[PDB]
This record gives sequence, structure tokens and C-alpha cells, in this order.
Amino acid sequence: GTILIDLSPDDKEFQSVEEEMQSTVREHRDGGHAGGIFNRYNILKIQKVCNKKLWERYTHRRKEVSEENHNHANERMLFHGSPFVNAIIHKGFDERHAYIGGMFGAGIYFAENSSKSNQYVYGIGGGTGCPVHKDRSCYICHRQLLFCRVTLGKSFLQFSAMAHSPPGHHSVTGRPSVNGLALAEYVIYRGEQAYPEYLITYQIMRPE
Ligand SMILES: CN1CCN(c2nc3c(c(=O)[nH]2)CCCC3)CC1
Ligand SMILES: [Zn+2]
Repeated sequence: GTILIDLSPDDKEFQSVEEEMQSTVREHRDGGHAGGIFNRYNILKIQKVCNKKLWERYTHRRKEVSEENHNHANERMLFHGSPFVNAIIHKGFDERHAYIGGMFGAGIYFAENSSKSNQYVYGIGGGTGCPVHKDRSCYICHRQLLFCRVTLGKSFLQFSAMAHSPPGHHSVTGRPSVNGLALAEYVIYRGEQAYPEYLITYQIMRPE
């Protein structure tokens, strides 16, 4: 039941999603090993992901969380990078999309920094890079990220450099405690707490 609707570059919605993508690029501690060397992207396409059943699954769970947290879903828009982006947009997030080895346990991880999610497009640590050239810094091959609506509810705060949520919480927030420029990362433990709203197709750009 998934349909993908292309947004025009003239559409304010295209422009606001592009800006979130470009404006949350940072430098990574690996010097670009996992995700490549770049300061900005070439955005090729932004599509709205439309699935009624997956949307209703999300909103149902959002209302449950909200009623357990003084009517506050604590909903954010966050990036997700994965080799399984085609399955996510068709069947939703579920326990097959869980980072078993994540630092906050086996859940589904999201980032405020688009460049953080970019490191996972070709797999954990960037895998072996693009399928065509085996290059984690490929500037030719088209990459995809999801920009997702995520219900955090009561989030457990972890200060730091499928499982269950900590008791009494709906998610975990990984707060950076060393790299002053890094934005937060987040984990949910139920697929129904995220909806993949935008599919973004891009290339990373070689710095001049
Ligand atoms: C194969 N899995 C795909 C998604 N994945 C993933 N992890 C993270 C992020 C992400 O976008 N995808 C952003 C925060 C850091 C962790 C874990 C590995
Ligand atoms: Zn390539």
C-alpha cells in the first residue's frame, strides 16, 4: 500500500527537508571512513512516503505513548540510514531493522545529524561502500536516507562519548558528552514508534 509522491524543488516542503539535511552535516571522528568525505549533499529527489496502514499504526502507538506522558508524544523528525530502506518504506520499521550491536542496546536508531545516518546507508560502519565501486566515499552512486517522524515519549537520558526500553521510559537519548559539535542520537524499541515520512535520494559532494 505504499505510494511515493515526488516533491517539486519549488515546494516549501522540499525546501524545508533539504535544509534539515544540509544544515545537520558535521565532521565525524572517523575522518570520513564510514560515510565519506563531504561538507554537503547534492539532493536529487525527495519523495513523500504515503501508507495509510503504516500511518495508522504509528498514530495508534503515538496516542498510547502520549496518554502515558501527560499528553506529550515528544515527537521529533530524525534521520535514518539503512541498507533496508526499501523494506522500511513498504512494510514499516520492525525488529529486523534493529541495531543489535548499538551502544544503547538492540533497538532502532535515529540521528539529528544527517551525516551520522549517512554512515549506515551501506551498512554498519559503511560496510564495503557502494555496491558498484566498493567505495564508502563514492561521489557517483545515489544514496538514500529516510527523514522520519519518531515518537520519543519519556526518553531515558544517557550521557556518552529487540531489547526493551528502560522501565518507565519509551526511548533512549544518547547525549554527546565529548564532541561538542555532535547532535543527539535516539533509540526506540518498537517499530510502531516511527513513520518513514520522506525518502531522500542524494549524492555526497567532493569538497572543493
Ligand atoms: C543495519 N542497521 C541499519 C541502520 N543503523 C543505523 N544506526 C544508527 C543510525 C542510523 O541512521 N542507522 C543513526 C544513529 C547511529 C546509529 C544500524 C545498522
Ligand atoms: Zn559508487
